Amino acid sequence: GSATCAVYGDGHYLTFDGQSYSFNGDCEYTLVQNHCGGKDSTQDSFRVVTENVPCGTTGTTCSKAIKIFLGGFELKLSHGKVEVIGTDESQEVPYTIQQMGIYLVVDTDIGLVLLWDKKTSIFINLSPEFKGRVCGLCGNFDDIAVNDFATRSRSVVGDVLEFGNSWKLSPSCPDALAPKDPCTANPFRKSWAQKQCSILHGPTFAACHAHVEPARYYEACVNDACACDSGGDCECFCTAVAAYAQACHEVGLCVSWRTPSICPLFCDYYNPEGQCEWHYQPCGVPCLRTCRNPRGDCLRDVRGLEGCYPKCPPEAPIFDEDKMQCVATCP
Amino acid sequence: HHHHGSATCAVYGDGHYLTFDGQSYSFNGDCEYTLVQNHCGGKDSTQDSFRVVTENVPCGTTGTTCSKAIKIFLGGFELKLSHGKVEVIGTDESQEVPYTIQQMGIYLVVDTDIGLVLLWDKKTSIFINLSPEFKGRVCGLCGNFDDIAVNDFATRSRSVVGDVLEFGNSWKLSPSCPDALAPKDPCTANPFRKSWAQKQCSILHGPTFAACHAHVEPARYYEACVNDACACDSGGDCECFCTAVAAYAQACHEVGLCVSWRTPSICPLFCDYYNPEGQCEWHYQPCGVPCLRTCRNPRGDCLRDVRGLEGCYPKCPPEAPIFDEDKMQCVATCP
Amino acid sequence: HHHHHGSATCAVYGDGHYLTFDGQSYSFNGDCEYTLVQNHCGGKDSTQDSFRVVTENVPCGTTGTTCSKAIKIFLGGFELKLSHGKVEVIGTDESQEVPYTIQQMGIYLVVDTDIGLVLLWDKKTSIFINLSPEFKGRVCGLCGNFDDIAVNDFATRSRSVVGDVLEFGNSWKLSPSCPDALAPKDPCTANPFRKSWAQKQCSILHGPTFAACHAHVEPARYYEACVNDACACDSGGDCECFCTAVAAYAQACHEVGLCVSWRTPSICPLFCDYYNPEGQCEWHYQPCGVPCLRTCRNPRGDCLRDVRGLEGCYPKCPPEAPIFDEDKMQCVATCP
Amino acid sequence: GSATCAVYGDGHYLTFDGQSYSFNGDCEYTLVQNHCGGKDSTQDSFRVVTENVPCGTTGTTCSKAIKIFLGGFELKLSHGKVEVIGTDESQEVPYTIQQMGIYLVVDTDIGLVLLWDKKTSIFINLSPEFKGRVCGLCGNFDDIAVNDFATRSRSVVGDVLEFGNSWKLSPSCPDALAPKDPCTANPFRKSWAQKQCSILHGPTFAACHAHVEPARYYEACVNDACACDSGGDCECFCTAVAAYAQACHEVGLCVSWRTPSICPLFCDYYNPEGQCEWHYQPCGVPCLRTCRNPRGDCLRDVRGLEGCYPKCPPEAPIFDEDKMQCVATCP
Ligand SMILES: [Ca+2]
Ligand SMILES: [Ca+2]
Ligand SMILES: [Ca+2]
Ligand SMILES: [Ca+2]
Repeated sequence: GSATCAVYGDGHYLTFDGQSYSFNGDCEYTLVQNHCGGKDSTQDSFRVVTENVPCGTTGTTCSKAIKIFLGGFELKLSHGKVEVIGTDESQEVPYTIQQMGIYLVVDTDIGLVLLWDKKTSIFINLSPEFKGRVCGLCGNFDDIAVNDFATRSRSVVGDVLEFGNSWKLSPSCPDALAPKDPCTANPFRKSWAQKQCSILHGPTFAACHAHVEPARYYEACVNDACACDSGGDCECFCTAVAAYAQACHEVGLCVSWRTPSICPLFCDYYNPEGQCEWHYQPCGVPCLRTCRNPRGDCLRDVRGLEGCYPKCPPEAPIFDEDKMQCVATCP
Repeated sequence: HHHHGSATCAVYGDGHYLTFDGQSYSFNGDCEYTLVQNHCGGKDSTQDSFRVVTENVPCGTTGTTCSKAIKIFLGGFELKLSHGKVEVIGTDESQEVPYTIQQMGIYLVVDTDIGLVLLWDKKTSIFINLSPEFKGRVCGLCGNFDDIAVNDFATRSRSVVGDVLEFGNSWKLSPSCPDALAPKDPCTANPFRKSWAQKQCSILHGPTFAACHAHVEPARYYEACVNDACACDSGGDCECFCTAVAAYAQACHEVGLCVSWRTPSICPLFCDYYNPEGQCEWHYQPCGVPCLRTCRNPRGDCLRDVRGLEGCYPKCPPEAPIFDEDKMQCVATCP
Repeated sequence: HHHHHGSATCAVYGDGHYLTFDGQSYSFNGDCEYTLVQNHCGGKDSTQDSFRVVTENVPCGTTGTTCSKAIKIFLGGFELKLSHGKVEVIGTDESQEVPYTIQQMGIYLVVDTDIGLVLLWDKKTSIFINLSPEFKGRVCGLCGNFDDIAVNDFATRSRSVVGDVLEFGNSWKLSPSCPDALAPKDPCTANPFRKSWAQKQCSILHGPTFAACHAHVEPARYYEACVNDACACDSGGDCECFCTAVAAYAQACHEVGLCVSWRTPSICPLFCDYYNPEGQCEWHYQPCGVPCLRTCRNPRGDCLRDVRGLEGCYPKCPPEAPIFDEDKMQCVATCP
Repeated sequence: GSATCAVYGDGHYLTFDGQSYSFNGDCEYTLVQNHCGGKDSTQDSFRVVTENVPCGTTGTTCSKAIKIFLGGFELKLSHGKVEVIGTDESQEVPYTIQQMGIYLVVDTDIGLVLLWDKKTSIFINLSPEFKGRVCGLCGNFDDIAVNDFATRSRSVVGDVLEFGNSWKLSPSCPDALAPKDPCTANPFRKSWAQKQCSILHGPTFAACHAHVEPARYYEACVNDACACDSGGDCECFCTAVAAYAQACHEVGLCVSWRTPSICPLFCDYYNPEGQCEWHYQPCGVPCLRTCRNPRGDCLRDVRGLEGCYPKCPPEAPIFDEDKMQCVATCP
């Protein structure tokens, strides 16, 4: 059905076709190109652009900002803040911004939806219609995995570094280079990294191990924890584990991996004084009664979510999107 | 506000000590060091042994150690605190238990019957709250408890020594263990972490602790936060920062002022995890619940002695209000 | 706000008995005003805020003795006058926060000041003064100079020691126009017929119930005080005279730490059940005096208990609603 | 209906037929004698005599101990206790002693009821069966007020002193003399006496002022307060006020006046710790089931028994006449 491309952590990319690799560079790159070859007709113009900056001793880079071109609308994402720098006289809002759980989801009627975590991880979900007519970091969107290493031109080069360098926004940004092992660079952190990422091999994800392999995710976790010594290693570990959790939720499984000791949430903070209406749902609550989407409306899309959700009481059951409360009716 | 007649020794982070009389200093050394002793030798004025010892261990590549295991020997009993669990190594023939273990909030409250109550968070920090009864009878790393700060460096030799390192090594336990040295500058050792350290520790200068800024200074605590963040380069810097800020938070709450600082962005708490399915009995309390009806406290009795028991507590409904001291639930009654 | 645990006690009760902070005791009387406690000691200003207390003493019988009728407090421009169990506020500027916190406690109208001084009033010629140690060696007046020595008292307003109690009182009197005082005849000699009744009433001091305090506080001086105050007081209400005389010794015993339950339905009774809500029994006599309560002014967790020994009727809140609603006379579960 | 005499304070009297006066003298006086002529009259003889010992330096006598004789049964009463001396194993003990309220009450099957407050005050209740048959200081019960002051040998004189001296018992006791003014003797106490006894004119007795005049009771209060100079004027003041309250409650009016300011009680003292079963009942408790008092015995004994009362909780509702507790059932 709908495809999925994942970008997270220290240059970890998952193509639409399932291919994975690593690539880091202090430059802007296009995760997906709509008008591959400038086919402006019979299609809606859109783009997804990521901004990377080095975030460690080894020089590896991580995503910091997300800029999306969308039919004459340009949106800027940075530290959980959505910004608009592009609009059109049509006055219609093609995109909808929602805060479902920890994720900040933007959906457009054209069939595209981005599951952008507020910190550093971005997920792309595309309708099957755009199969075979998009290209870029996320792949060419067909059933064949090998051909996805195609440059900005139609030429196919097997070098991961060459493929990454080809899709740079401007020649001004420097060419990327193959990174050394952060674990080798900082062997002292290796033991702590292994102990932290051992949860991926723990009993918590044993159920998901059947449908999704943890090996690549395990080495990604340990490498990221070895790196990002400049601060917030807990953030790196949390992002890696959250990426694995979202991958598990892709197939439909649901695991409550979060504990008060590791990567905990603060659902009680959003809770109103005295009144309790918030809980953490590992699977996510689909089709909750909001102002825009009351119980009359519903959508089984964006499968796979987690975080704090408002347990609306039966009285005043419709959630207030802009007031963060449960109300009987909405404006 | 201004207070007199109570004291509490504070040890947290990497060698950050706060004596009973208010002295603050840094220290290091992979050894065991006595914390407090009342007998001050063979002289026992109808008291108990009352000896608290702490074992250190280097954490990080900068040669800076942090507290990992804490043993409290009292009346022959030996209780070891490590890996977040209370362990008892020796039980005396006196069937009367001289200590009570309660998980009040995040802290692992250890309260004794002789007016001594401990405060362990299972993570490289400890607060030794002491009754004013033992005033002037305290020999150890937490000062003389004579309400004088300068003489707290009398060392085990009982001669005042200017060097904090000499003081600590005099109070050291194992002769075979190596002597301490001057700690290296952490931020100088790891320059790249300085910006992140400042960004994290800026919370102390932020508006959240505006009320505490008037009463308790944040400068030393901010310096400790920056130092620990710079030094914690062997993983788990988030825990270092959380403990550093929590020390100042508890110090502010000790004077009586209530301050809420935890946010989902910084040092979050996940007490909804303990919440039974569809109950929401637990909630967040900055000052903590002063007292509640537990299995071990079925009466509405309230000690109300220690201050600022941070964490999340269960707001039991009026039906079945007495809490379960063992099964973590709001039950109708206890055995 | 926060007050230190250390304290010193000065007491005055009945027909003009006094108890200095140092421990010195002396009998005195006079129809004048007297600065019991002086902060600046004659205009010598310091960093600490200036405060001063004074009492109005009127004749209280036909033997010439005087008992403290009205208590006047001066601190930071604020003037508090106490009379007939009420509190008169005269000096008050709203540009500054009120420094005192009046709060009824047992049979005492506890008025607390943020400086470090708390005052206890019995509404019947009885005053208890508690002072923070930070004022040691700085205060002066009838309550003493607050040092370890006791015989070095009788420090006149002229910063001189005269030794004679009468001359000390005359020099530390306030009103210049008011006449000189003098030790009068023995009231028991004046009214010998009441001597037997006085002995019968005050025998409780030598009674078995005070044997525990006998080893800590010598009742002999208190016995003489009780006998003398039972004598005179001929203008009516001798029961109040005897009750406050006994209560002085009881409070002195409570200051040591010992607890005595001396009140019986026959001698100095208290009508605790009067304050009890209809069909409910929460008020109960507490000889010790409960150190702290759960109120709106004092929240559930707050238990500031610097002062001890406040005997009186006290509401024992039910466990379901342990928080007491002061000024509402009920126990609840929350405060606004 | 049933007659009622009363004696209280310094020789203040109120006959059954409403005559009110004052008297004094340190001598035994026959309050009530069942035989006017002293003959058998085909009826057992009951005789009640008190001793008005001097009370106060001013020279006014007041009752201290009260002696009661009937059929060889003597119950010396003093110091708040019953001291039975005279008794007869024949027939059956014709008296039961109870302590309802503050009052100590002894009742006889013949219809004569005595109320004692243990402090210089006595109240008599007599059935109408004895009307026109009794003689004593309390006056002959014949519904006539003028025919009172009946001296011995059935003679009437206008001198209260001579009437009392005729009814005197001790041959050698001194003759009574006209009382002086205690307030004139002690003008200093007069201000306090007036201020304290002004409670009678206060609003708390407004509901009873119309039914019974307070002027005589106020005069008695002020005179006794002036007279009381040996220590304990509170006692005589409380006795006067309680006498007026009992006179009011005899009519049926229900008045509550006890407050910690004036004449306080100590009901809590009887209450055991954690057992607040005792309470103050100014109006009296008509129905009780204390031990000998049968369970569910909601009948009437006397009206106006003001005092602390042990309100029994519903469980174990039988109060203990000797233990001061609520038991299930006394033997
Ligand atoms: Ca492909
Ligand atoms: Ca010291
Ligand atoms: Ca002195
Ligand atoms: Ca008649």
